Amino acid sequence: DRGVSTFSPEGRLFQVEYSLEAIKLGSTAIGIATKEGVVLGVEKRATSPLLESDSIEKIVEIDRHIGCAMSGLTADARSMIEHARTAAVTHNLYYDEDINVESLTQSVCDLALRFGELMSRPFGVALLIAGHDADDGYQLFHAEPSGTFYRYNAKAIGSGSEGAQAELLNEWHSSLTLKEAELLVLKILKQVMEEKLDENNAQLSCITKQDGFKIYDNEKTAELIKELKEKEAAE
Amino acid sequence: QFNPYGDNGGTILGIAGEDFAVLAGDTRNITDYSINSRYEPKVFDCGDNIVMSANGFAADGDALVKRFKNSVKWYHFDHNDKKLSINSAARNIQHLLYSRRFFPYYVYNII
Amino acid sequence: NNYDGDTVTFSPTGRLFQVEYALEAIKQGSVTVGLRSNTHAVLVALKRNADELSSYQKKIIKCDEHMGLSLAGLAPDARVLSNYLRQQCNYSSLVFNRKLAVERAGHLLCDKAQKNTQSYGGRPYGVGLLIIGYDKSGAHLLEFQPSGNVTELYGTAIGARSQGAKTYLERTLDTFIKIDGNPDELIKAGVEAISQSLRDESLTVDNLSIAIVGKDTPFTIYDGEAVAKYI
Amino acid sequence: GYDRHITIFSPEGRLYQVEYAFKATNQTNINSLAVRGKDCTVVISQKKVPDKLLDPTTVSYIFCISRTIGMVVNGPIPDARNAALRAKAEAAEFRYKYGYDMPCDVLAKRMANLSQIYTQRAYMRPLGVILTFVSVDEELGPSIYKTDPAGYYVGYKATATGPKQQEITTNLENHFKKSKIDHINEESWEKVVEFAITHMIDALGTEFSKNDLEVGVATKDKFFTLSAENIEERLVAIAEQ
Amino acid sequence: GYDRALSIFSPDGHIFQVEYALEAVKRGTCAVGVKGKNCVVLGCERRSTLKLQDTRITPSKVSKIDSHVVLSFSGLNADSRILIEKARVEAQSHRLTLEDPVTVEYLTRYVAGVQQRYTQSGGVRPFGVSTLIAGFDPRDDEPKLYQTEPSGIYSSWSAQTIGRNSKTVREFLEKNYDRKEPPATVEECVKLTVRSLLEVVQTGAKNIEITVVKPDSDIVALSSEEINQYVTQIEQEKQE
Amino acid sequence: MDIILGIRVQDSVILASSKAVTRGISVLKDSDDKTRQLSPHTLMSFAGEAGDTVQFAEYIQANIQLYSIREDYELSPQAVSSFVRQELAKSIRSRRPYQVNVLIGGYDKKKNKPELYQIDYLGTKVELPYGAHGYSGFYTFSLLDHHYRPDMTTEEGLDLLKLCVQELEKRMPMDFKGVIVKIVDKDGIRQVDDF
Amino acid sequence: TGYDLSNSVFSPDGRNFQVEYAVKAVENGTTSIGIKCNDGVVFAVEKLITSKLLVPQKNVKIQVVDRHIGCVYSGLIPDGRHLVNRGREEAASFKKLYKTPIPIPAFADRLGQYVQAHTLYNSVRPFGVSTIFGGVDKNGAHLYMLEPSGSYWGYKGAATGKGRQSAKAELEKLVDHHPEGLSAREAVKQAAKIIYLAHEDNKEKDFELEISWCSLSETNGLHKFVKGDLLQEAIDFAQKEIN
Amino acid sequence: GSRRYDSRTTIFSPEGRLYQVEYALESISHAGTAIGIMASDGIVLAAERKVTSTLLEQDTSTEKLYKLNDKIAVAVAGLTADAEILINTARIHAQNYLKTYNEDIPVEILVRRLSDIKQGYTQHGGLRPFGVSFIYAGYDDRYGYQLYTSNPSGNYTGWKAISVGANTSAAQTLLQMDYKDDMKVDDAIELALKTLSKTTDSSALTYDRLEFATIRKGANDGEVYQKIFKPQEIKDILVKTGIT
Amino acid sequence: MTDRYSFSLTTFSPSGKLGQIDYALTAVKQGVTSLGIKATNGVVIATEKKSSSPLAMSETLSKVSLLTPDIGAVYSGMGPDYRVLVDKSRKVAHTSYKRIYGEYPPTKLLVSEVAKIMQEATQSGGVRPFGVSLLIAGHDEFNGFSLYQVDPSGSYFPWKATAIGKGSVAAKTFLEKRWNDELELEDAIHIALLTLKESVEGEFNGDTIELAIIGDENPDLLGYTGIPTDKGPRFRKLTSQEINDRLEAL
Ligand SMILES: [Cl-]
Ligand SMILES: [Mg+2]
Ligand SMILES: [Mg+2]
Repeated sequence: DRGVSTFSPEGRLFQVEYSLEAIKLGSTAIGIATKEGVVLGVEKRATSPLLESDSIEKIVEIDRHIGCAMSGLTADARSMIEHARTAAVTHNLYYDEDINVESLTQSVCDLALRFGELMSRPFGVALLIAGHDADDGYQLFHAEPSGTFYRYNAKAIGSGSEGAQAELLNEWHSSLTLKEAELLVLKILKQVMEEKLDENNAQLSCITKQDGFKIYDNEKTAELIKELKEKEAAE
Repeated sequence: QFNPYGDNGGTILGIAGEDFAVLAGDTRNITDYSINSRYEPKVFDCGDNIVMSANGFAADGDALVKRFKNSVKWYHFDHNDKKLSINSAARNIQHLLYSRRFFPYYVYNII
Repeated sequence: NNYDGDTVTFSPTGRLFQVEYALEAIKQGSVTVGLRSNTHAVLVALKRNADELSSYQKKIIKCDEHMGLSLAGLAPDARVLSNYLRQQCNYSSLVFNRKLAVERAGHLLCDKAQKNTQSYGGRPYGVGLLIIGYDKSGAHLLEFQPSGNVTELYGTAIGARSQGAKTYLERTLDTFIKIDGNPDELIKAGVEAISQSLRDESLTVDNLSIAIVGKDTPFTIYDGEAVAKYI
Repeated sequence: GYDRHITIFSPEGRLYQVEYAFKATNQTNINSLAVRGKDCTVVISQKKVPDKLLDPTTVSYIFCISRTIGMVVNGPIPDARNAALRAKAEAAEFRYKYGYDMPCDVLAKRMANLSQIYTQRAYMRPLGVILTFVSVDEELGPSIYKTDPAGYYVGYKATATGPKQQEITTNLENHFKKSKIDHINEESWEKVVEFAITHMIDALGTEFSKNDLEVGVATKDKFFTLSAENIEERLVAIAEQ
Repeated sequence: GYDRALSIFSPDGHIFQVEYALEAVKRGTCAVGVKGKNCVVLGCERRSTLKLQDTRITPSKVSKIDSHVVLSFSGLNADSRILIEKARVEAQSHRLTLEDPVTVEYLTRYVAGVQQRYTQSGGVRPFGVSTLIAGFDPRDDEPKLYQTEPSGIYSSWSAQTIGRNSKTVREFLEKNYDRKEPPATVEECVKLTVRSLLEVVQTGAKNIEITVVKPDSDIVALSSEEINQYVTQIEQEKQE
Repeated sequence: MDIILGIRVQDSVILASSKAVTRGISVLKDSDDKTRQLSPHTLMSFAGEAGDTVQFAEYIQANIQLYSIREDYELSPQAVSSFVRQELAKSIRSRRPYQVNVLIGGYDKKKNKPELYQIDYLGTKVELPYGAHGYSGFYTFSLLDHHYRPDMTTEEGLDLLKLCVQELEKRMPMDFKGVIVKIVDKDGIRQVDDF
Repeated sequence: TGYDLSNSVFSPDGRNFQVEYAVKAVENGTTSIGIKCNDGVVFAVEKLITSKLLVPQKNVKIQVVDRHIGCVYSGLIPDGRHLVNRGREEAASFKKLYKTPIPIPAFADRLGQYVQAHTLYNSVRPFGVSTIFGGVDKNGAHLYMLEPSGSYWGYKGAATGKGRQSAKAELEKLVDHHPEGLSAREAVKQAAKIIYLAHEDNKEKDFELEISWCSLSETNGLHKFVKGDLLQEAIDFAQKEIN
Repeated sequence: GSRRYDSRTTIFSPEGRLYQVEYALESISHAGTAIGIMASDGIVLAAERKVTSTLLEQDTSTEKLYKLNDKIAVAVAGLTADAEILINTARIHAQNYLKTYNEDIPVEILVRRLSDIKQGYTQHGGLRPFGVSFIYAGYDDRYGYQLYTSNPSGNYTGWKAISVGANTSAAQTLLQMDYKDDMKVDDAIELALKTLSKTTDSSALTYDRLEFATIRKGANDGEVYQKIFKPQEIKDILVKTGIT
Repeated sequence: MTDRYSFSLTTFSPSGKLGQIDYALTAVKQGVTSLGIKATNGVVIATEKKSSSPLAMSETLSKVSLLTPDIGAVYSGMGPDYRVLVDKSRKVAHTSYKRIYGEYPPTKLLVSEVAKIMQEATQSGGVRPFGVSLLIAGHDEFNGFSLYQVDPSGSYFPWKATAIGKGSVAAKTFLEKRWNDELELEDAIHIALLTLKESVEGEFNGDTIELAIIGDENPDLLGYTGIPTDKGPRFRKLTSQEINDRLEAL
């Protein structure tokens, strides 16, 4: 057939480029970073009404100061999360401190290109890693299966990504509040989702310095959805 | 039978002030009743405003300091030139020492 | 064509296509410039962003107090190779109490890259590196290609549109080599060199990345408002 | 058609890679000959130094495997030297383990078994060489044993290898049909070498100078190669009768 | 060792080996899981192409992983034994190191992790198996029902079916199963499970297997006659 | 640990095990249960070096429980005892052997018979009507030799066991803090809460 | 067909096309030569100046093995370096066990067997270099040349790379006009000339001359680079002959 | 490299089938028919040797029926050489179990172990599967008399009566027709031979073209006896049942 | 390096055929004829010494080989494959039997071990099957005399008499007419020589034929006296003269 670590004539790794196509088929995940915190939101996308939607865990805690959202082949993310959690706690063991968000992200990305003929293929999932540390403050990173990670003020990944990213281009500014960011994620999720957005098929979360990483209740999100509808009807 | 340990003597002293700290040590190095050196430095500047001294068996003391200095270097590389706090250095040194729990660095360490 | 499926296969004209394809990844990468005098050595790198919300990918990596490099191509491969250099620089210090010669650092990179071009299963590195450093024989600049070829130069550039900066340095050769004991003027010549590779975009405060090493100057990287002086 | 690339059976029950290794054997365009005397075994081989820049003393396809065993190779030099080094190591190991000098036929069998493995295991290619081992064995006397890329080996009264092997083979066949004995009835090895050269000249139809030939001689307790001047003395004696 | 990467991405971003493993599940006999208010029922199809079978000794479709958790499946039978064995070992290993039995969610997460590992490991192919894992957590009266699949994804279900003609029985369950009021009793839960299988099965004789799991390690398998009574009652109501 | 006794009567097996655990010169616990249920009708008591005892017992327990789930079937006491013996005989030639002596009391549901197996840390197995490990037998076997019948009831077995414990309490220098008694019969395993 | 797609596959000819393709990479490389003299050997190489930005006399191509052996090669430079690294390991282990420095014929076979090993399997690629090497040992001076196939012979003079034909012709003249032999200092001068004459095949870009030598009289049997006045003297001699 | 020549024996088809398992089953369909019939008082194993010769030494020959221990036997359909590899493994597993628990191995446990080995060759290792289908005939004190079959997929099932090898479709129909639950060994012997006689590709069914075995409690009191029939004994039972 | 061929080179085709085994059997068909006949008091195995050149000494090439004192072997197909199988067969007779039980293995069990080795070459990674069919004749105390055929697949069958290779179809027909259960060893040798003459083109004498027997114990070939229970090997290779003597009464 052909090697797994083969370069194309354009200078790209075939398998890495193909894994990016799998991520485009994944459910939408959005992250927005502000000075009051970072907000993470996801589309759950249940395949059937009998599927208990609260068991869909696409937003995940790595440490008290670091959270993570995923899009693509979500099963691949479990070992990445396990490594991230281990790295975060191990650093706390060795250095009696919280680990930097960038350093955690770099540790996760080191796994990415450990494939060949190590694992047999790249990961088929992208991660939005959000967190806070004392040195660089509130941060949002996009971790790809290429081993590359970019920092973002705001980022969308998944099937409705380019449409959402264009929207995040216009809406984001450096003075956004946490409440404004919450509504903004809900607004853009509602725009790109196939089904109608509600508290059961969409999930919110945030990371603040005080309270740390928190996944939002369905009752709490439901109120933010109702607050969104009213403010859009206001003009 | 070969004895991998030795005793190079010496004595060290650390005192913490309100906004300062001192780490002192004598410069004499010995074996048995002989003097090896009258001036052999024992207290070292390890970077990031941290000073260190490993007293007892000089060979193990030099190795530990050398490894910790190295640990500071790699802490900068891996964590974006972040300053290694004294509490973080202390915890790191605990793990350096326990790596040889069953063939110990024969030294009493102060930072 | 039929001879580009893996790195273990020569073509009928004696070419290694997988290595050539890895070389192609460097050309797609953002431009970076290297140049030196007798006292100092300078790296200048144009950083690239994904979009307006994203950060600008870092191009320069420190290897030791007296040595570092800039990258163009697959960034993860640069991380692997720079990590190797950090270890080799460090082995030289711990064992021999000796700072690693820049020339010997190049020889080690060459040999590491070569093993990936002759064995089945693996792949060539998809990144080019510009190594600068100051050792016992003064200032140095190296160009690394993932074919394994390492070259010591007065000045050079790699990445997209790098030919413009390389021509400029080829004209300026006699001038910038003489810039001794003046770090700011040497950087100016590097910033003016990388400017010959720009189209549409210009050098902004979070776009530009500069590094320097010299006689009484440890390897230090300048980003953000620290390079506004040179814009 | 990947049954022609690796050593697996074709539908006809053939191993094409083995057959193609046999063809590589004649790539050097050199002919060799081996015969047995009463007390000795002689091997001769054509020597061709086409380039004037070559050091002719280093151009050789005859190898001293052990003190008693000599080996001539028909095939490319890289594979020849590969086989030579292995045979030397095997001969030395044998002596260490079993306390006596490795016999010529036992070494041949061992090298033949190694060759067989390359015809059965896919990752190893056959060596494109034919190995002719010679000695004066302490039990069997003068001995010639030949190995090929198929892993086949057998003892010989006399033998020939190369592009023009058939012409040499028939020439030797006809002589032994007359004499009705399994060897050259001659006391000294010098005259056995003269016989070998004479019958190669007759078979090939070419004259030889001292630099055109290469000669190896096996006697009891030692194998040695002849110098150019030793061969010249041999050529002079042939011309004078 | 054999290191060949069998599960790899294709240009369109698909892992065909994982997707072909789902086709093996589609071929497998139908399995269904329905959770009531105080129980969970696991139904399984038995294809009647095989008669002269010895039903005493033939491997049953529903397997106990521990005293409080069960596992049924659809797909390759031989593959399912390997997952069941690993699951059973992990169950005892958890009891041994943590002194509590596994939660149903944990056991599912482990089995799904094994399936995932076989999609990005060299020299191996994915499991051609999807599982339904059901039970009750220690000292808990809330029913648990999970599903796994070759890719390694898992999720919790109020009711679910897998295997051949699972599209049809899922259609039935979606319109018949009410979340606000689930099958209150064991009878109602079993009846709904048998009804759902009767959409697909053919004959209601020895083709339907039912296994009821109640809280506090109370697991029983219904017999032929007990199931036959459900089959009789359903069709007699249908004649109207 | 110290004392473990066993007696097989007409229709059951009775295991008695001391309650004391000592670290240094101090008795840390006086209510310790030196036993593990391997299966519904099989009980194993144990005594030996600190730590090794529980580890080994729990390791055996996990293996038998795994077998039970896999086959949906309870192994006979004989089969379990043979598995345990092999694990100990395997252990004695290991780098660091497990220093554990056990009694296995079980009721065979197939044969409708109680069975008592004594196995020491070397892997020395013997089926017995009554058994003990360590020094316990030195004091108790004379009483058991005299009073034991095979047709004894469970109540008579308990009375003979009380006499054995009383003798131990009189002539042993060590205070073992009484015993926990458990009965294994056709209905399963139960503990005698007053002894 | 398909016989040329995999290494270690015999074609119906009895050829290993992958090795023959490795030769094409050698033929594409810069010219390098070797000259055997009275009591030693001289090595020389053509270094193409791709740009003015190349630092003169810094990118050294000729490599030393042990202290008495010199190695130069044409083709894929990294492959050559890999071969020399192995050569250095072979020479070290020989000296470790046997005390004496490795003889040149012994050393030649060590490289030969290693290069030949890379024609035995499809999991490795053949070497993309021809290597000219040699030095002085207890039996005197030796010059060798080693091809991608693992084939090597002893030489009076040797040449490889893009300008090998031109070089070979010049070497053949020296052999004919000096049967009694050539001195070490003469060989250095001649080596310079031959590289300059062979540069007509790479005449687009200008070049840099690099020479080394081992001689019993001139260097005490140790490998040394030709530097300063002796190098300039050879360049002047070479430039005079082309004009 | 080596990848070029890899057949990839352990992959799915687009339809979700294992290529090599399916092709191995195709191989087995050309093998001599083997039949197993379970009765209340014993089990019968019958099997047809493939186109033999007059010069074949039959009395010392064994290609179909093998003994795993005193309680369990197997009938083979497929590559004999492959089957012997598995048979020797099964014999060892039975002895390992006996050494560990001091009890004879339950039939199903032995069957599962062999079936798990077959499964492994379909999921990992990159090797071809075993081209073998077994009929297991055995007895233990839990389930009594048992018949199982396993195939190259590693899947196994229990049976009252079953056939493997050639003409199983025709053979299974005939068994399904005449089999009854209250059947006895002597009747099952007759059914097995009659089924082979009708499904055989040969012109006539003779003693020299058959291997035969029974597992009976027809051993003196509560115990089980394995009887591998001798050539003369097969000739007698053929006359008794009225086939020759 | 490393052997990276860890996968099977023999695989099932859609029709259920194992190609490499079939192709190995084709190689056996091209090979020189060899045969075996079992008598009441012995076994005989025979083949033609097809010499590749008249200069070659065909005595040095042994097609009929001793495996144990009471077991011998002959082949048809690829000679080198046979040679290594004999080496392995001799060794496995010691390692897996004689070093355990202190006696040589019975014929059927040694055959079983050889068969196993050939089966593994049919399934293991990165190897082709052996291109030979073996005929193994032997004797042991409890089984008496026996003759076995072993094929590239690893399958083995016991025979009263058989032939393999070039003219096996014709030779097996010839043996069916002549064989009976009352043959003495000398009668079997006579039949072996008659059968073998039909497949041979050129010279037919003791120097072009290789023939060995498994018969009576040979105390003269033991090499020592003093132990009553050791009576010598039953395997004996017939000399060139011994063959020619029986060709006059042919
Ligand atoms: Cl051998
Ligand atoms: Mg091969
Ligand atoms: Mg005991």
